[PDB]
Order: sequence, then C-alpha cells, then structure tokens
Amino acid sequence: AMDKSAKAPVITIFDHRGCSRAPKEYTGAKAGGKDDEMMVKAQSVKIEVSTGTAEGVLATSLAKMTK
Amino acid sequence: MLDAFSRVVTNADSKAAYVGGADLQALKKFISEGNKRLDSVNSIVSNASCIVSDAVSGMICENPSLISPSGNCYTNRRMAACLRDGEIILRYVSYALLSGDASVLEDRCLNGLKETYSSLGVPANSNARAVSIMKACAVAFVNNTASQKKLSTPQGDCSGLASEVGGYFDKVTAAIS
Amino acid sequence: DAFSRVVADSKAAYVGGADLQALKKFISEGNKRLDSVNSIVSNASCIVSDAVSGMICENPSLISPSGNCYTNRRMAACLRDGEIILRYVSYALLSGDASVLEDRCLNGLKETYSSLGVPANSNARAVSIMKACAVAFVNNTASQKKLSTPQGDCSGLASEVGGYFDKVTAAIS
Amino acid sequence: AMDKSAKAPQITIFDHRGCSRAPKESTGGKAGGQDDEMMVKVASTKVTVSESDAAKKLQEFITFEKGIDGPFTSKN
Ligand SMILES: *C(=C)C1=C(C)C(=O)N/C1=C\c1[nH]c(/C=C2\N=C(C[C@H]3NC(=O)C(C=C)=C3C)C(C)=C2CCC(=O)O)c(CCC(=O)O)c1C
Ligand SMILES: *C(=C)C1=C(C)C(=O)N/C1=C\c1[nH]c(/C=C2\N=C(C[C@H]3NC(=O)C(C=C)=C3C)C(C)=C2CCC(=O)O)c(CCC(=O)O)c1C
Ligand SMILES: *C(=C)C1=C(C)[C@@H](Cc2[nH]c(/C=C3N=C(/C=C4\NC(=O)[C@H](C)[C@H]4[C@@H](*)C)C(C)=C\3CCC(=O)O)c(CCC(=O)O)c2C)NC1=O
Ligand SMILES: *C(=C)C1=C(C)[C@@H](Cc2[nH]c(/C=C3N=C(/C=C4\NC(=O)[C@H](C)[C@H]4[C@@H](*)C)C(C)=C\3CCC(=O)O)c(CCC(=O)O)c2C)NC1=O
Ligand SMILES: *[C@@H](C)[C@H]1/C(=C/C2=NC(=C\c3[nH]c(C[C@H]4NC(=O)C(C=C)=C4C)c(C)c3CCC(=O)O)/C(CCC(=O)O)=C2C)NC(=O)[C@@H]1C
Ligand SMILES: *[C@@H](C)[C@H]1/C(=C/C2=NC(=C\c3[nH]c(C[C@H]4NC(=O)C(C=C)=C4C)c(C)c3CCC(=O)O)/C(CCC(=O)O)=C2C)NC(=O)[C@@H]1C
Ligand SMILES: *[C@H](C)[C@H]1/C(=C/C2=NC(=C\c3[nH]c(C[C@H]4NC(=O)C(C=C)=C4C)c(C)c3CCC(=O)O)/C(CCC(=O)O)=C2C)NC(=O)[C@@H]1C
Ligand SMILES: *[C@H](C)[C@H]1/C(=C/C2=NC(=C\c3[nH]c(C[C@H]4NC(=O)C(C=C)=C4C)c(C)c3CCC(=O)O)/C(CCC(=O)O)=C2C)NC(=O)[C@@H]1C
Ligand SMILES: [Cl-]
Ligand SMILES: [Mg+2]
Ligand SMILES: [Mg+2]
Repeated sequence: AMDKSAKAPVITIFDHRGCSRAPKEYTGAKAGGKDDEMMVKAQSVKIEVSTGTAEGVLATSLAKMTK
Repeated sequence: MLDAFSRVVTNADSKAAYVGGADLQALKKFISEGNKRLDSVNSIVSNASCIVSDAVSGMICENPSLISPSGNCYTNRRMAACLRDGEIILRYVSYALLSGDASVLEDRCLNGLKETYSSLGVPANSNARAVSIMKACAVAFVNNTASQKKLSTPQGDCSGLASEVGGYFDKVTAAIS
Repeated sequence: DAFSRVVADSKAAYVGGADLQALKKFISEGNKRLDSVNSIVSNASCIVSDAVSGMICENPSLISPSGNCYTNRRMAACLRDGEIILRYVSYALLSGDASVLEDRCLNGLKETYSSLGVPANSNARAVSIMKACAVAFVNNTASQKKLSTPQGDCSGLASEVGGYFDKVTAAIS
Repeated sequence: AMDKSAKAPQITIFDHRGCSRAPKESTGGKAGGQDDEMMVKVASTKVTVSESDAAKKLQEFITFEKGIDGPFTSKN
C-alpha cells in the first residue's frame, strides 16, 4: 500500500571508474574489473521539500505564466 | 526482485544498501540491458530537482489557477507537498527502471494513491499533467540524440529503455487520472 | 529611482502600468530587455545548479574532504553565492547599468574570497558556465525555450549581459 | 562595498496580458494599454540555502551527469 510516510527509494548511481577516491562502502565480493569501481546505492528516505524551494518554484511559475 | 534492496523497498529500515563489484556484475545480468539501464536511471535521478520543478511549474503555467488563493498549490506548504509528491513518484518510477519491474511502484506508491488524492481534493487533471511533463523529461534524458560531445555516455540507441520508462509513467497516469 | 531605493527603502518596488511605460523610456530596448531579464531570472535555479554541478564535475576534488564545497554548510554557501551573483547580473541587465553590481556585489568580494580560501579558478568556472547559460536564454537557444516571443535580434542584449559576467570574472579571478 | 549580508535584488517579471487575476499592486496609474497588465517587481531579499537542500544537490552532483545543454566536460 501507499503508506503515507512520504518515503521513497533514493537511488544513487556511482560509476566512478578511474576515480582516485578508493571504494570502501561495498564490502561484498569483488569482480576483478571495472565493476569494482562502480556501485548502485539505494536507501529509504523521507522526501522533504523546503520553503525556499517552494518559493523558487512559485516565482518561476509567476514569471513564466501569461494568462 | 533486487534482494539487496528488500528492506529499502518495504521501508523496513533507513539503512543504505550497496551493490558493487561482483554483486553489480550479477545485477547487470539479472536485469536486462544492464549498463544502459543504469545509465538511464542515473540521467533521470541526477536531474530530479529540475524534472520535478519544471513539471510543477509547467502544470501551473498551463493552469495558473493552481496558485490562485483557491488553488491546490497555493501557499508554500501546498507547493512543497506537490513538489514532494512529484519527486516521490519520480523516484518510484526510477526504481521500476532500475529493477525492470513495476511492482514496487504499483504496490508502494500507486495502491491507494487515487483515493487519498480524491479525499484531499488534489486535482487529477493537473496531477496528470505534472506526470506527463516528468515523463517527457525522462524520455528526453534517456533517448538523447545529441552528438557524442554532449552525452555523458558512449553514444548508442536507448530508445527501448525510454519506451520502458514511459510505460512506468503511464501506469502512474492510469492509476491517478 | 524606485528600484534604487529598494536595491534605503525596505519594501519591494511594484512597477506596472504607467510606471512600467515610463521605465521602458529610460532603459534601451525596453521590451526586449525585459524579455531578456525574464529568460534568465525565471530559469535561475537550473542556471545555478548546472554551473555548480559543472564546476564540480570538472573538478570533483571540490566535494572531497579537502575541497571547498565539502559539507552541506559549505555547499549551501556556494549554491547561495551563485544565486547572489546571478541576481546582481540580472539586475544589471534590468537597469542597463553596472553600478550596483560593482558597488554592492563585486567591490571587496575577492578580498573576502581570498581570506576564506574560496578557490578562484573554480569560482571563475561557475561564473563562466552561468554566462553561457544566460547568453543562450537571451537568444532563446537554450534547450528549454520560450514559445512565443516576436522574432528579432537580441545579440546586443546578449553582448551586454556577457559584459556583466565578465566584470564578475575580472573581479574574482 | 559588498556588505556580507547575502542580500541581492530579487526580480519578478509578470507579463500577465490577458490574465483574469486583476492587477492591484501598481501605484502610478494607467498607461491606457497593455502595460496596465504587466509589471516588474524588485525586492532586496536575503539569499539562503538550507543544509538539507545542499545535501539533496550533492546527491545529484556526485554522479557526474548533466542536463541536455552543453558539452560533457567531466573526466569522471
Ligand atoms: C573520483 C570521482 C573522486 C575524486 C577525484 C575525489 O576527490 N572524490 C571522488 C569521489 C568521491 N566519492 C565519494 C563518496 C562515495 N563514493 C561511493 C561509491 C564508491 N564506494 C564503493 O564501495 C564503490 C564501489 C564498490 C564506489 C564506486 C559512496 C557510497 C560514497 C559515500 C557517499 C554517498 O553519497 O553515499 C565522495 C564524497 C566524499 C568522500 O566520501 O570521499 C567523493 C567526492
Ligand atoms: C493570470 C496569469 C492568472 C490566473 C488565471 C490566475 O488564477 N492567477 C493569475 C495570476 C496571478 N497573479 C498573482 C499575483 C501577483 N501578480 C502581480 C502582478 C500584477 N499586479 C499588478 O498591479 C500588475 C500590473 C499593473 C500586475 C501584472 C503581483 C505583484 C502579484 C502578487 C504576488 C507577488 O509576487 O508580489 C498570483 C498569485 C496569487 C494572487 O495573488 O492572486 C497569481 C496566481
Ligand atoms: C510554462 C510557460 C512552461 C514550462 C515551465 C515548461 C514545462 C515543460 N517542460 C517540458 C519538457 C522538458 N523539460 C525538461 C527538463 C529539464 N531539462 C534539463 O536539461 C534540466 C536539467 C531539466 C529542468 C529544466 C526536459 C528534458 C524536457 C523534455 C524535452 C522538451 O523540451 O520537451 C515540457 C514538454 C512536455 C511534453 O512534451 O508534454 C513542458 C510543457 N513549458 C511551459 O509551457
Ligand atoms: C558535469 C558532468 C557537467 C555539467 C553539469 C555540464 C555543465 C555545462 N553546462 C553548459 C552550458 C549550458 N547549460 C545550460 C543550462 C540550462 N539550459 C536549460 O534549458 C535549463 C533550464 C538549464 C539548466 C540545465 C545552458 C543554457 C547552457 C548553454 C547552452 C548553449 O550554449 O546553447 C556548459 C558549457 C559552458 C561553456 O560553454 O563554457 C557546461 C560545461 N557539463 C558537464 O560535463
Ligand atoms: C542511454 C541509456 C544512453 C547511452 C548509454 C550507453 N551506455 C553504454 C555503456 C556503458 N555504461 C556503463 C556505465 C553503467 N554501468 C554500470 O555498472 C553503472 C553503474 C553502476 C553505470 C552507470 C558501462 C560500464 C558501459 C560499458 C563500458 C563502456 O562502454 O564504457 C553504451 C555502450 C554499450 C552499449 O551499447 O551497450 C551506451 C549506448 N548511450 C546513449 O547515447 C544514450 C544517451
Ligand atoms: C531577445 C530578448 C528575444 C526577442 C525579444 C523581443 N521581444 C519583443 C517585443 C515585446 N516583448 C514584450 C514583453 C516584455 N515587455 C514588458 O513590459 C514585459 C514585462 C513587464 C515583458 C516580458 C512586449 C510587450 C513586446 C512588444 C510587442 C508586443 O506587443 O508583444 C520583440 C519585438 C521588437 C521590439 O518590440 O523591440 C523582440 C525582438 N526576440 C527574439 O527573437 C529573441 C530570442
Ligand atoms: C503535485 C503535482 C500535486 C499536488 C499534490 C499535493 N499532495 C498533497 C498531499 C499528500 N500526498 C500524499 C501522497 C504521497 N505521500 C506518500 O507517502 C506517497 C507515496 C509513498 C505519496 C505519493 C499524501 C499521503 C498526502 C497527504 C499527507 C501529506 O501531505 O503528507 C497535497 C496537500 C498538502 C497539504 O495541504 O499539506 C498537495 C498540494 N497538488 C497539486 O495541485 C498537484 C496536482
Ligand atoms: C560557489 C560557486 C563557490 C564557493 C562559495 C562559498 N562562499 C562562501 C562564503 C561567503 N560568500 C560571501 C559572499 C556573498 N555574501 C554576500 O553578501 C554577497 C554579495 C552581496 C556575496 C556574493 C561571504 C561574505 C561569505 C562568508 C560569510 C558567509 O558564509 O555568509 C563559502 C563558505 C566558506 C566557509 O565557510 O568555509 C563558500 C563555500 N565555494 C566554492 O568552492 C565555489 C567556487
Ligand atoms: Cl531540456
Ligand atoms: Mg503485483
Ligand atoms: Mg558517468
């Protein structure tokens, strides 16, 4: 069911091939190739929107509307 | 099902889950079109704020009464809730695209959603337009026919994945319209 | 006068009707100029986001633990500054003048950035990406276009806004 | 001088020709034409970005994707 929590799956796709910052978060088995420099992250997160963002969208909308 | 993400998708905990290395090699052969699929997800979610804001502001420029004093986006509170919902929907669509399956979208986002909107008076025609703008954004990011110089990915034809993501948006539209 | 007071007087200036007619007699190419300003201002969030994102994608060390955008606090300040700069440039274009941009945004800015350690080459890149965005919006050649403006040449206004960005670059580089 | 207050001009351009929401905010009377349905507003407001919003932006930025416009210039 839609549970009214305002949570959603936040996916972060880290294709960091060639990156000098070493992987460390993933601790499962290694591939022995470029898959060791890439990762999919997912996390359940409450989605929030600020009043500043809301104000910005309001201003954009007023400026872009005509009639 | 993506087993590493089972607790993510049930909101069972707030712990991050990680798929790299051999687990990622395997994920890409579990799902189809693996590299392109992950590129497609990346191009959508990395542009989420803009997709949602452009969709909501476009919904509004087409129907300005939404931010009149009687409209359902009037006040920062209502605008923020609408932007939030657009993002929730977009993120569930992005999970459908990551996994290649609409189930989590249907079950954890869409089931019961229309009845909530009906009870609140969230206008379904306007909501459908926000969703159709988001869909258009996603299809353009996935099936981006600009030259190699302008793409973050090796050039090739991602029209199939664009059609697939479009179908997930269509499931949202059918559920809430 | 009304805008100058605002940018000595605390409340906003609302310039419509006959006052708008008068405004357009004292700025060059008034109608085109207001279209040009709106094309930037109404798209400000994407302009700032794309510029900061591009600054970072060109130099990811900026969000490493030793980079100047590390922590939400610092990232927030950088996003904010991009917006501040874009706002002053946009007001220069509205007013047809650089005096407020120079006095209120640029004079003293490099000294502040030097003391903070805000990296000048990275900052210059954020500004240059915003410049490219603004030129395209003025000329209505960005990917997101205004549908129905009367066609004509706004290259003069595009040059003018480019010059305001160049003042920013010169001041902070 | 740059006064460190984070205040900057905030412009709203309203080309609201034909809009059914009646104008009520002008103070200088009527042009007798379409300027009577258009307005430039300028305020001086503090620019603020919350830490939580900056975190949302970082989660987008860290993946080195782009918008439709521009060349792809990342090496990562
Ligand atoms: C290369 C790009 C980078 C340069 C150059 C630099 O200065 N920083 C670079 C990258 C960078 N990465 C992080 C943070 C995270 N990266 C990952 C993903 C990697 N971890 C893994 O285990 C694997 C694969 C097996 C990866 C690929 C994750 C999960 C994080 C943590 C953050 C998150 O958003 O979850 C940063 C941020 C600062 C830091 O932690 O170093 C940077 C800038
Ligand atoms: C037409 C577009 C609209 C439809 C249809 C609808 O339902 N609402 C529409 C417009 C709309 N306008 C505002 C708010 C303001 N508009 C102005 C500018 C006008 N006022 C003037 O005096 C003149 C010219 C002489 C104008 C042109 C201003 C200043 C505001 C107030 C808000 C502000 O940002 O300062 C709204 C918002 C809700 C409301 O106030 O009615 C809407 C949706
Ligand atoms: C009000 C006058 C009004 C709008 C506001 C605007 C809304 C709108 N937007 C599109 C389509 C797209 N928007 C896109 C968004 C983005 N591209 C980027 O590069 C950034 C990161 C991000 C945020 C701005 C994209 C990719 C698209 C798709 C390509 C395209 O331009 O069409 C539409 C079209 C929707 C459709 O096709 O049904 C609309 C309506 N338009 C307005 O009129
Ligand atoms: C990181 C992987 C990375 C980027 C992020 C990106 C940065 C980049 N962007 C430009 C140029 C433009 N960006 C524009 C922005 C927008 N256009 C829209 O329609 C939306 C609303 C808005 C936000 C996305 C625009 C208009 C331009 C100019 C386009 C043109 O000229 O027609 C550049 C180029 C900067 C330069 O020329 O100096 C760059 C690098 N690229 C990345 O790799
Ligand atoms: C539509 C989606 C795009 C497009 C995509 C292509 N991507 C190609 C290859 C490719 N992408 C990745 C990165 C990807 N794999 C991962 O594991 C992760 C993250 C965890 C990501 C983001 C890789 C590793 C590869 C393969 C190696 C490479 O070529 O770099 C690709 C080419 C191969 C193919 O055709 O199958 C394409 C076409 N291309 C486009 O033009 C649109 C915009
Ligand atoms: C570069 C900016 C553009 C371009 C712009 C042109 N706009 C022209 C005319 C025009 N624009 C407006 C709207 C403007 N005036 C206002 O007072 C306000 C808001 C307060 C705005 C947003 C008006 C009223 C007009 C006059 C015509 C009309 O009645 O609509 C225009 C025509 C020439 C001119 O008037 O000088 C041009 C060329 N055109 C382009 O092709 C680029 C991309
Ligand atoms: C934006 C395109 C819309 C619009 C949206 C509004 N939604 C409002 C309330 C609301 N939305 C949901 C669904 C949301 N919560 C979840 O947990 C999930 C999925 C898991 C989703 C998609 C709920 C449950 C509620 C009520 C509770 C709440 O807000 O947290 C809403 C009203 C907000 C308020 O008055 O506080 C709005 C304005 N409105 C529009 O006009 C367009 C069409
Ligand atoms: C983003 C593209 C940058 C970047 C920017 C940072 N700026 C930081 C602080 C800061 N900025 C200003 C100037 C600002 N305030 C004003 O009043 C005006 C104009 C009227 C402007 C343009 C000030 C005065 C300050 C310091 C006081 C404050 O934070 O408000 C900042 C924080 C540094 C720190 O706390 O460590 C950052 C990160 N950083 C980057 O890496 C790119 C290049
Ligand atoms: Cl676009
Ligand atoms: Mg099922
Ligand atoms: Mg990449």
